[PDB]
Amino acid sequence: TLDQALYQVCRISNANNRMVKGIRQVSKKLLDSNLKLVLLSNEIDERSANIIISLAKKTNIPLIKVDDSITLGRYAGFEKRTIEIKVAKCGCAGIVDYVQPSQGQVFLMNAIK
Amino acid sequence: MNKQMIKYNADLETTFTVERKDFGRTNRRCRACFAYNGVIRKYDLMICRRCFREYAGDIGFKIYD
Amino acid sequence: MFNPEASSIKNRFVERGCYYAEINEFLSKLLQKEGFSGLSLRLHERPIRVVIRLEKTTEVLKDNSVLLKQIKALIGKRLQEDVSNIDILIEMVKNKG
Amino acid sequence: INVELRLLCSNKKLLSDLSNRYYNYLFQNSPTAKKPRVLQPFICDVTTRKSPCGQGTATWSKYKMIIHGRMFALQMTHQMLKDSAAFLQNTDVEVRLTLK
Amino acid sequence: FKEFSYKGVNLETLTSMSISEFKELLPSKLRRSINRGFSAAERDFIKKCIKARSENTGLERPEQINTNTRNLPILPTMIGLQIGVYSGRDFMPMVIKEEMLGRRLRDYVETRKLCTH
Amino acid sequence: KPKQDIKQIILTQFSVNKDGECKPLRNSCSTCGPSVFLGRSGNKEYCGRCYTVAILNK
Amino acid sequence: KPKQDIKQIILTQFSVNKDGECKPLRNSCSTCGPSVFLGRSGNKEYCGRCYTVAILNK
Amino acid sequence: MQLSREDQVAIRKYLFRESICLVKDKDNGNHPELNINNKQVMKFLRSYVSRGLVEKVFVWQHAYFLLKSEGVDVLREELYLDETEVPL
Ligand SMILES: [Zn+2]
Ligand SMILES: [Zn+2]
Ligand SMILES: [Zn+2]
Repeated sequence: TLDQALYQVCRISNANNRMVKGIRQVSKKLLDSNLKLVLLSNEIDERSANIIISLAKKTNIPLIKVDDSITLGRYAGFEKRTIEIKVAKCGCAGIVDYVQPSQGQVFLMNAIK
Repeated sequence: MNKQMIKYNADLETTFTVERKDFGRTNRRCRACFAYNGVIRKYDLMICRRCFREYAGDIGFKIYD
Repeated sequence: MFNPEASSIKNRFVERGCYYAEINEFLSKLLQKEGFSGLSLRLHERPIRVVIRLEKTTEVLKDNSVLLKQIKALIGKRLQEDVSNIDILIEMVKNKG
Repeated sequence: INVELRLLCSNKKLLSDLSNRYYNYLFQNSPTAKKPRVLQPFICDVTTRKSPCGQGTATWSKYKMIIHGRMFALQMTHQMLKDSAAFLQNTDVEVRLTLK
Repeated sequence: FKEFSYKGVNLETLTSMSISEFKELLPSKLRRSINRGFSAAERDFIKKCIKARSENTGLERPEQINTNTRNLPILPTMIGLQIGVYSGRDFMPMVIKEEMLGRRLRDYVETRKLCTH
Repeated sequence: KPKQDIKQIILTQFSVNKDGECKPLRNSCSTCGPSVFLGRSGNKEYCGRCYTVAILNK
Repeated sequence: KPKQDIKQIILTQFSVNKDGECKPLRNSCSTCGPSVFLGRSGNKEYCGRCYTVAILNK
Repeated sequence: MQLSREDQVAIRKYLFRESICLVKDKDNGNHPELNINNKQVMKFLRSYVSRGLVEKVFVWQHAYFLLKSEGVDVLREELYLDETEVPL
């Protein structure tokens, strides 16, 4: 399943500093045109979606979505100990480069292609 | 570090730079204990008279006479 | 008489003795649990030949002797010398009494 | 033809042994062998008060480190210089060379 | 009665001279300080004095100028001003009269109270 | 010192054509790179990396 | 003529204390009523009902 | 501690590549092998010592840092390296 493929992308992409969190930084990275696999999430306003979608198309790179902002929060590694664990939400995110190859990167690029 | 200072000429309009000379206790701290007093500076040691006497026999000094 | 050479020679010999004294302190703190007994340290000719005398040897040989690899690295770094130019021999002390 | 070899050392017994060893080597090769020249020792010294504070009778100590040295001037061919230089390693004595 | 004079020069001329010219009058140790150039602090002090003498008009006094530039020799540009010199504790106020030329600001302020047992 | 007002998500710098093509709404600096945009208020147009204010003749 | 950029819901003119008391963030005009606030850009501070731009000595 | 994310990962990889580090105290200079301010490298490693990952020994003017075995793994998880990778 592609959910684990995103896990395999995001962890390695944030150990080395190559995963960017937050709508504002995603915006400047789309403009600067040095990014891949932008994650949208569900709960955002129609205007805010329209911004990301419009830019992400204009940048001419792969775009994707995930079922909740808490599902993205796990990928971003915002998770923390309750005692058990809880996940802080993240809205939108993307990767700068793949630092080492992984099967999840291939599976995702094939899901795009 | 060799620090630098600006200074103005008599016109108070033209500027020039001068270098601060390294002198006094401030950079000659004991290499064993950071002390500022009683530092032996000879033979490019930089070690205080207290520290010297415990290490002298390891360095290779002896009291012959 | 006067020698231009004497000051250099005197400075050079003093500097070697200072490194010995420091490295000895380091190994004593690190290896008092090993019965660290003495050190040899020929700085005057590459390769730097280190002989360390110990009572027990398990913890220096343990896990592919990485403690040796680390001591070599720290001596290399403190002396500002290439790690390739150091040999470390560990010697079990005989006649311990 | 000529070589001058400086054996420099802050220990007397070592320098005495190593020079006797090298003198033996010279006389065993027999190139008209000779003793080393005994050099003026370099002596660096420091004078300091014994007590770590001002109390008591001021008592003073002089520490001095002596760097002994011996010179051989010698006649050899270039092969014998190159081959014999294998003798000049694994010593606490520092060894230096001059040539013409 | 004659005009104030310092080493031959009238206050009218003296107040018009550049610092470079005034340097030919001063004592040897003060000359050496001006030859070796002013600090960034001293320059701000002097520019404020030049501003103040220009700005002040009528009969109202200009505001006090404070300084920790103790070793600066007194210059003909700060005549008539009120200046506060740091004593190691407080800005001690004084007015720069004509007769002070050829001396440093430290010469007119005590860093240590007089002793009476 | 004083308090800093904030203008939330900055999107006002641009305008969007019916074709979806995007262009800057404010004008751009000649000497700070075209990626630096220029403010407006009364007689004043102004800039960031240089703090230079142009004064209009109106 | 040129196009007009827009800054959405204007709330940047003010700042809010921890007690909930509100004060203007930008400074206010002396001669247009205190209800008119003053812009900033580089050497320029500027005003609305009078178009007057002050130039700073920095 | 006032280090950039780039500076943090530069220390993590160095400390894994070689199982030791050596820092000079009371210095505003740059660490020869990293190009990071000495006080900042000390402050970073300080945390690893507190976490029990790294030994510290202080001799004359130098702090000698040694990475424990029971912490090679933590730094390998943190740096997200492959399971086969080990220090020199
Ligand atoms: Zn000392
Ligand atoms: Zn500009
Ligand atoms: Zn107005």
